[PDB]
Amino acid sequence: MEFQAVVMAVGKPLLPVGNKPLIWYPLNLLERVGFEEVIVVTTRDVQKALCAEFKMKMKPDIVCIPDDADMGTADSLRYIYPKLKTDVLVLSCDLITDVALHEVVDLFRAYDASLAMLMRKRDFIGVDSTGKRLLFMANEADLDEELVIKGSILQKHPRIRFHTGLVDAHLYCLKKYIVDFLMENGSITSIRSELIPYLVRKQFSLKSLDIYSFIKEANTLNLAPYDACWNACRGDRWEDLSRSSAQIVSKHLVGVDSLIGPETQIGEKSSIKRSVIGSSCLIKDRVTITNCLLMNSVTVEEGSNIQGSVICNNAVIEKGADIKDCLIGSGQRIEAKAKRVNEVIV
Amino acid sequence: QVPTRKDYGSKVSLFSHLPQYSRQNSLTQFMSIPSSVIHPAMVRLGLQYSQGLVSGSNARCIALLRALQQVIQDYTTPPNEELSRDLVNKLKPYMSFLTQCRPLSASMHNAIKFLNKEITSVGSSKREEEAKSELRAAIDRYVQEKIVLAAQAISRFAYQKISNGDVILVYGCSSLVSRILQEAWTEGRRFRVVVVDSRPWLEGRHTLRSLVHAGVPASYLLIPAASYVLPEVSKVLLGAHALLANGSVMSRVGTAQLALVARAHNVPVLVCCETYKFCERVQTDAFVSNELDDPDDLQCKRGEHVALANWQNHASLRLLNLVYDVTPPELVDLVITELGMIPCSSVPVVLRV
Amino acid sequence: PPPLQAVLVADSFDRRFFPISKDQPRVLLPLANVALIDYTLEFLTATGVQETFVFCCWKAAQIKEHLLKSKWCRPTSLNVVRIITSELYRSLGDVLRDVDAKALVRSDFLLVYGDVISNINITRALEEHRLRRKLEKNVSVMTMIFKESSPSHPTRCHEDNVVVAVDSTTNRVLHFQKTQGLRRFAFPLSLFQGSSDGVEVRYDLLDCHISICSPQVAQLFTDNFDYQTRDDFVRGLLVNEEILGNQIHMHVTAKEYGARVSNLHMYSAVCADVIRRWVYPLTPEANFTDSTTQSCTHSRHNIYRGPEVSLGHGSILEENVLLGSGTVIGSNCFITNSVIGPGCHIGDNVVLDQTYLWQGVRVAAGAQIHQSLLCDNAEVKERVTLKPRSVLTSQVVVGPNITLPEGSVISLHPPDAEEDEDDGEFSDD
Amino acid sequence: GSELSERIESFVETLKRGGGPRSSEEMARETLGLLRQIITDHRWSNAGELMELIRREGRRMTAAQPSETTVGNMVRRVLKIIREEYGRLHGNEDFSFHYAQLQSNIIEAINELLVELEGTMENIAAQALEHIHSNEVIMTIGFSRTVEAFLKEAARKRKFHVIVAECAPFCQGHEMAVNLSKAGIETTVMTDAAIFAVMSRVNKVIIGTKTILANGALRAVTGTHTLALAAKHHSTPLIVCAPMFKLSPQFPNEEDSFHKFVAPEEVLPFTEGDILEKVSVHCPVFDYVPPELITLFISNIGGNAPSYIYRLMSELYHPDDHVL
Repeated sequence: MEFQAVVMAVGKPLLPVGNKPLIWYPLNLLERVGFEEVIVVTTRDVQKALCAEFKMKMKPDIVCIPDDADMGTADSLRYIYPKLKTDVLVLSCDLITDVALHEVVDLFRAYDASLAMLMRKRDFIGVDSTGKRLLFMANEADLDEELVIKGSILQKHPRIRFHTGLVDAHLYCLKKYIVDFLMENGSITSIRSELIPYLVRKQFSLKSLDIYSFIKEANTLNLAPYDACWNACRGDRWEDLSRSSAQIVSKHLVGVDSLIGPETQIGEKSSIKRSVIGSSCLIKDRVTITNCLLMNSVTVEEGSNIQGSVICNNAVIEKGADIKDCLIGSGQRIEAKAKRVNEVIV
Repeated sequence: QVPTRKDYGSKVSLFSHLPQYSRQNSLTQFMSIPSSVIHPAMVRLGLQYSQGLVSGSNARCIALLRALQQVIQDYTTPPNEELSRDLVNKLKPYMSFLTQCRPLSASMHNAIKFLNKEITSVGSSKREEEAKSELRAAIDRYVQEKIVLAAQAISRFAYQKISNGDVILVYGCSSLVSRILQEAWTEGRRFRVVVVDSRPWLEGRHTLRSLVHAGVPASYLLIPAASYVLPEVSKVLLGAHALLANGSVMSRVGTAQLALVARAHNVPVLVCCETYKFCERVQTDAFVSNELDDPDDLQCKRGEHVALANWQNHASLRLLNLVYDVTPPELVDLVITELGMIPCSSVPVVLRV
Repeated sequence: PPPLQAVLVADSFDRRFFPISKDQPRVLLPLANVALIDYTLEFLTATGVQETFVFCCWKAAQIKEHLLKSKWCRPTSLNVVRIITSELYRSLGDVLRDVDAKALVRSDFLLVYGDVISNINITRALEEHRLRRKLEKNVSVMTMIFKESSPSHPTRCHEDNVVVAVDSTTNRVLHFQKTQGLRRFAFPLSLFQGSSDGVEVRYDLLDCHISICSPQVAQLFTDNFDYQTRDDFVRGLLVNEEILGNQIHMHVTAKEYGARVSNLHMYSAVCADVIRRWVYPLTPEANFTDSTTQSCTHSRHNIYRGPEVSLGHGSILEENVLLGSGTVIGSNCFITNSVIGPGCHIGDNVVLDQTYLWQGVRVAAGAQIHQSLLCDNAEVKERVTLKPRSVLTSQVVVGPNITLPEGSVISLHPPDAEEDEDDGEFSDD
Repeated sequence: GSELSERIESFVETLKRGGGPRSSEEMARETLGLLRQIITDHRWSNAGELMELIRREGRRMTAAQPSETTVGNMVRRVLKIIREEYGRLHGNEDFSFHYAQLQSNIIEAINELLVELEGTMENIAAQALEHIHSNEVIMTIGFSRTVEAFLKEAARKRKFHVIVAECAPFCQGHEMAVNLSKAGIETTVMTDAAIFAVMSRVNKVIIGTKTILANGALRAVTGTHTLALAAKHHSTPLIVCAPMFKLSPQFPNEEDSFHKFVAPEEVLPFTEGDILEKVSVHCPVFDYVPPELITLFISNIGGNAPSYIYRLMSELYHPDDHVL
């Protein structure tokens, strides 16, 4: 095979937290364009059972392997190296976009590249004048307030348009020998932090090693925060319907644009402010929109309304629902709480 | 299946039989990301052709033959299907895909012809490994004895026909003529070189740099100015993408114009080319079998704003830019090959037999 | 649209033409048998400039005398060069101080040096610069005019390269720095911190010193009494962007041309680059300094020809020559790329390459000359040979049976040179 | 009045710097307006002194831009007007036989010449319909407003393909073809590297010209020599759509700097780099079409072979004014 689209996932659960299975989103984006068999990597921090929840995947064919807790993506790929016998198309589980992924692979294949990433409008990335090849990228660690640009590259690629507010989509079509180098070396614990800067820097190491980086304005990945998932599902209500669909509902209430699926019992006179009606939800009273998160095992009544308050799994809130941006984690059998949007903890 | 990319813009009437693709919308916009139906090498190759990252004739032939060695080496023989036949029946869709990306020049045509005649000359008395190694070694030897030793003999011939103080003229990019000029300068001949370039793929600058970074005194000028410099020129030395059967050398889109004005001013034209561009076919002019660059690239940034910006909106306006043009065997005086300095009308009688 | 001043500061203050400039200022050297002051004057006239307040300190008598016998002297002209001279100032800072004094300009001059060689029609830049003004009401102070080039061109010696961090949406400058012996660069993050919506590190730009300005530039040069050039001006103004920003605005012109000679090296480039018509209209045979001394006739390979040349027999001229009036050349000669001057008398069998001959020079037989300036009447005896950049100036002679080393700056003053004038190589006094 | 002096000087300055005005007919009209101004604002009473005056400005002008033959031969023609009117009134020496009557006559003749000079596009345009028989493929080159007027007049009653090469030094064929297609001519832009491949399929080659010499041979925007040489290899009939004032009486190799070399920046832009040190780049803008490839000048009097053009000299310019 040309590619071997290994997927990375390193830290209730945290990967599949959304309207539909989150890992499915990169898996679906893999399946849209060929990609029968696609390696995956799960962890041990949250559980040695991510795969044990990845058995109902509505996909034709996959492969799964777990690993330990505090293992950097470079370390994970190093571990997985044995079953990686060609080019590699790394990805990340928390990536939800409509990327014309044919494009990045077209870059890598056309220019005979060696690292085709994918970006979308701290990190300063100096891309070339043509908008594609990149020559600089660094964070605020290796530099106080300046940007040392080696003289040779400027004398060889004078125009260098910089870019700052670029959310990396963490896709990285590497090449084989890059991964071989990664396997021999060990002083590297993150491709996105210690290898990719190294490849950029040593691009002028003839048999050079080019490096390209497509840019676009389409859609992002889910970053680390529990917050970004909100706007993720916000855009996704409209994005995913391009392929709700089928559920068990009450069909009486008044509200659209939120998590509308099965595995919940709701009533009427209820709105949906892009909120999270996840698994095992239940609200039977005269509740309203909340623009917040209600995770697994939800329960609320007696005029229930919120404003961004994260209500995690095992949700039981009653006794004068006044919620506002005040996250409360699992074991949420918390009712008499005038929640404020001030500094709150789960 | 391998799809067929669309055409681009209304063509010209007399060219309703030719395809006008567009560099922008590559084919693999509608393709499988893992290289499914077409070997990874061939999809990469075609993708870089349709993107114009490989230009010369020898460049295209070598990129192709590298891709073909990549296919043969990473080949798996299907269950009880003969190699001698499954190989060629699998290569046919790749050829159609390349022809879909950028129509195969005469060099790629002769290379494919030889390769198919080569595969279809193996039998069942060979293992997969030995036959595959033989194919790879035969392609290696074909390259080293048709586009590497050939250029050696051609330069060593065209050096004896280059005397001192004679501003040799050339056209655009090429590999054989630049090798000839640099080798003959290394042997001592103190001449000039008058590079003539054209729009829109200004292929003159490639040979310009590859000359001036080797010492020869250059002099670069566009094509509508040939009739200026040809007074003092003393030889023309063109490239040849294809040597047809009548002798009418096909090559880049201006060689005909140059041969004409340089026969009018009476300065002897040459065309140097190896013995593997003898395309067996024959044609009369440059309307029956050409290519078409994406015409949208003609628009020149002269002045403050291009005059062909909204090229399509105007109904009657119809751009084009041919990619090939033909010198009949009358305007041409020399065909240099590894067989000698044969005259241009004795192409089909030595390049064949 | 008020008229367009031009504060032609016509004396390069930082001395780099030594010993050459000690005779006549650099603003009067013959580029190709024409005075650099005239090249910049014709440039300023071409872009429609009313007044050219030329300022001169050193040898200003000679400059004024040469400008009174010009095409810009007679009052029928449109470029009313109102010469102004004092001996005090010695830096463009002091010159803008003088502008604060006499309060000459009213808006939008052109802080052009004395040796600018250009045909840059600045109407586009002026127009969009005044639009930049009228939008945000005069915070956009200066507006330099750089030229898109490549960092390996001969008109970019290892000294003049500049690196400019510049905004892209509006071509506003952000950081400027020379490259006088660096291998890395340093761009404070204040550029992005202000507006990281997009910047660019342009190092294909070539400096041209055609800065549009404002009366506000006079204000900003009289406020900081420590500024000592335009380089240092912008380098000091670019840092305090939050106290009365006064933000520069870069500009590129890719089809025009413009340079500013600052040494025999860049001078060799801009001269033997004007010969090749690179700056047209301002080619030689246009004879924009319409005088009968150097009018010329084109030819193949641009081998120009002035009146009464009388070249030898069997002598060839390869390319890019510019012969001069009355300058005889013997037989079996050989010239290439040279730029002869008015009045010379070259010998026979001589060989000249990239060389220069300003006037009155008398080169003799057998003389091999390559890539070397030879200023006024620097007569030369027989059987000599020279080497690259071997500039010998000012009536100096060189005796028979004598060579010179590679870099041989010699002159009639013993101390200023690396030799002394005589009729010999060594033992000059 | 010194106003004439400043006007003439601004004029020659504009001629040296950059074309003014752009349209050739407009430059001829401006030259004639200026020359008339000389015949109303100077000191003369003879005819010989006025001929010396006119020569004293014409030498300056025709030495300013040696490729502005328009103003040069326009000065030649006003000289011929002087000769003719002075000779008819008084009458080889010119004497101050009489006075202002001569000047009134000169102003009237110049007004007539200027009126004939301003309405020439329409003349040739009305002369088109007879030439462009339907379903041609008329191959122009460059952008010559007379040829555009010719063609977009003839295509108001017929239909024909129009190939148009673009001049490769700097492309103006583009603007001609855009202006054409805004009248619906089914035109075909192309770079003039392909004048010989797409010539066999051409019926009639309609080219403008910058200046017609007195061999018939002309000096026209570059790459038109090779177009004519092809369209004579393929023996198609050329058509040099030139009004009568684009007609200088010089002779082919009786002029140095025949061409007009412009800043080689357009052929190899400065952005290039180091290799700009050892390359002599040439940007000839005007090329010398010999007279035996041309077939039929289309002047404001009608069609004329080249072998009639010499007679036009004898009927427009005096034989002792071919040196101005």
